[PDB]
Amino acid sequence: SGFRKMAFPSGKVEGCMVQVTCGTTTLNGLWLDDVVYCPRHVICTSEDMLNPNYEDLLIRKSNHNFLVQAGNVQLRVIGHSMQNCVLKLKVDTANPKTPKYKFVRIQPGQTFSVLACYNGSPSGVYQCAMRPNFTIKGSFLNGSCGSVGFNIDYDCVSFCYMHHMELPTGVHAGTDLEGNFYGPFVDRQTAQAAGTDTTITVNVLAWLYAAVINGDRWFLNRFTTTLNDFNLVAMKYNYEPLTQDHVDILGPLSAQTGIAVLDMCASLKELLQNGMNGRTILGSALLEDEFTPFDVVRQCS
Amino acid sequence: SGFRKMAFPSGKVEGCMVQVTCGTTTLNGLWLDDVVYCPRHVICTSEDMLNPNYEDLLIRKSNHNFLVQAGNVQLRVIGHSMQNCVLKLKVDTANPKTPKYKFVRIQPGQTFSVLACYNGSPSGVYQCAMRPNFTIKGSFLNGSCGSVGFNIDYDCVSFCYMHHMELPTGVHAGTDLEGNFYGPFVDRQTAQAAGTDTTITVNVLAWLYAAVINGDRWFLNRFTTTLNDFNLVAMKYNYEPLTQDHVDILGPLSAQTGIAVLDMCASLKELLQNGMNGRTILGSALLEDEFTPFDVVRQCSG
Ligand SMILES: Nc1cccc([N+](=O)[O-])c1C(=O)N[C@@H]1C[C@H]1c1ccc(Cl)c(F)c1
Ligand SMILES: Nc1cccc([N+](=O)[O-])c1C(=O)N[C@@H]1C[C@H]1c1ccc(Cl)c(F)c1
Ligand code: NA
Repeated sequence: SGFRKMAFPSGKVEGCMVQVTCGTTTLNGLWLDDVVYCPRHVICTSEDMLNPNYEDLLIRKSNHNFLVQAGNVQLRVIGHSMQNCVLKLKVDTANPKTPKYKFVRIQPGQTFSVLACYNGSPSGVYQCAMRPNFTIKGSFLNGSCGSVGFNIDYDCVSFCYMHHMELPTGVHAGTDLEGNFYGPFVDRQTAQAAGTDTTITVNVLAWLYAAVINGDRWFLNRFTTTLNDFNLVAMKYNYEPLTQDHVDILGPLSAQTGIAVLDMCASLKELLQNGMNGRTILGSALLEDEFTPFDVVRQCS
Repeated sequence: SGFRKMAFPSGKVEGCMVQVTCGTTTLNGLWLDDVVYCPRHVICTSEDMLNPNYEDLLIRKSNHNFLVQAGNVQLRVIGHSMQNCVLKLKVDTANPKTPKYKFVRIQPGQTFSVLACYNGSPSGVYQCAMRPNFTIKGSFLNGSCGSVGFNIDYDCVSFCYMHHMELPTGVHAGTDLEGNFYGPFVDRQTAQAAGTDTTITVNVLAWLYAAVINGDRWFLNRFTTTLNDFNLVAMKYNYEPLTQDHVDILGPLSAQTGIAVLDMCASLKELLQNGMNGRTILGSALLEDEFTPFDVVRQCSG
C-alpha cells in the first residue's frame, strides 16, 4: 500500500535529450530517429519576442547556424523546418537510443511525467496534470525550455508536452510535439494570462476511490445526488463540471469498491461543505486532483 | 518557478534491474557488474519465513535454483553468498549498463529516489525521505521487494536502499545495499510495528525557504527566537530537535532570502501554535518535511 505521486521511469526519454544552440540562446531538444524537436523561439532574441515573425527569422538561418550537442558529440544539422511552434532539425545520425514512441495531444485532466532538463542534461522527473486552464503547475528555471512531458504505457513512450514558457503567475505553457499550443497561448511576449483555474473533479473522485481501496472510509455518507445537483454545488467551489463521460470512466472503480459514482459524488459534496476536520485522506489535508482514473487503477488495483 | 517533489532521472538504475526467481518467489534484483543483489528472503517459503535459518536454507540451494532474467535474456548464476540481509548472486555476464556507483548508508531525514519495480520491470519513480523512525512512506504492492532507492551526485549513482517488506500500518522497511536494515526490523514474519514518528524540522524550514523563494511570504513575521526556546516548541509538537549543525546547513538559504534561521524558526513556531488559518504554502495545507536543504537549493537554483 501507500499512495504516491509517481512518475514514469525516465530512462527512455533521457536517452533522447540534447542541447540546441542558436546564436546566444541555448535550450533543450528531443532527438528521435534523425530529427531534433525544439521550441521555435530558440531563433529569437528577446527583442524579437514582442512581435516575432518566425518565417522571416527562420529564412535567414542556415543548417550550420544550429548547434546540436548530444552528450559529448556534435550532431550535424542537414535540414530544418518549422511545424506550428516547433522547429524540426534534420540531423545526420539517427538516435540509436530512440525508444518505441508516438506523439499524442492530451486533454485537460490528463497526467504525465516531466523530465526537467538544462543544457540537454536531465535534472529531475516529476508528475504533472494538464490543468483545466491548459497550463501545468511545473517546476522550471530559465533554460528548461524544450523539456518534455510523456507517458509510458508498456514500452511505448507517448510524448504529449514540450515546455515553451512560464506565465506571470508562475505556471507553465507549452505545445504538443506537433507544435500546437495547449490553451490560448502563443510564443510571443503579450498580455496572456491563464484563465482562472478549476479543480479536476473526475480526478478527485478517482483519488477518493483510491482512498477507499486503501482502507479509508471516514468521508462516505448515506446520501446520493443527481448528476445535475452535484454539478450545481461543485461549480460553486470552482470544480469542473462532471460529465456522463466522467461517470462512465469511473465505472470500474465503482465496481471494485461497491460505491456508486453518484454516491461518491455525495461524499465529495459533503467534503467541500465540511472540510476535513483535522483528518487526512491518503496523507493529504487537501483534495488531490492530479491522479486520473487510469493512474489510480495503475498504482492501486 | 514552481516547486515539485522531484526524483532523480532513473535511467542509470533502470538498466540494472533484473528479475530473480527462486522456487515460487519472484522479486527484483540489482545487477551491477557481475553480481545481482536482492533480498535474502527470496530463498524462503511462507513457512520458512516464520523462523528462517538463512545459512541453512541457502546451503541447500544450487546456482541453477536461481533464475535471473535481464529483459529477455537468462543470466547464468555461477555463485551465491550472503552479506547481512542481502543475497549476492555471481553471474556469468557483467552488466554492460553498469553505471559509476557507490553503496552509501543514509541518515534519517535524508531523501532519495525510489524506482518501483515488478518482475524486474521498472514501473514508477518517486521521491521519499528516510523517516526518523527508519521507515519510508512508499507505494509498493506484492512483487516490489528488491526495488531500490538512490541519489545521483554527478554521474555517480549512490544506492542507499533496497525494499524488503511492508509493515502493518502500510509503511515500508528495507536495508542498505550491504544488507543492514534501517531501523529495528528483521526479515521474518513476526509482529513488527513502526515506532512513533516525528517531523523533520530542518526539512520543514528548508521547504519554508523554498516557499519564500517562490513568492509565498505570508507566514514571515518580525520576530526571532533562540535555539533553546525553539527546541522547547519543537519537542511539544513532535518535531525533531534543531541543532547548530542544522542551522549551519540552512546558512545558504538564509543568506539568499535575508531570513535568518531563527527568524524562520519564529515563523515555524507561529505555524505550529496557530495553524495556517485557511491558507496554504506551496499548495499544501500541511508542513512538508520531505525536502532537504540540499534538495531545495538543487531545485530552486540549479
Ligand atoms: N525566463 C524564465 C524563468 C523561469 C522559468 C522559465 N520557463 O519555465 O521557461 C522562463 C521562461 O519563460 N523562459 C522562456 C525563454 C522565455 C520566453 C519568453 C516569452 C515567450 Cl512568449 C517565450 F515563448 C519564451
Ligand atoms: N504483504 C505485502 C503487501 C503489499 C506490499 C508488500 N511489500 O511492500 O512488499 C508486502 C510484503 O511485505 N511483501 C513481502 C514478501 C513478504 C514478506 C513477509 C514478511 C517478511 Cl518479514 C518479509 F521480509 C517479507
Ligand atoms: Na520572523
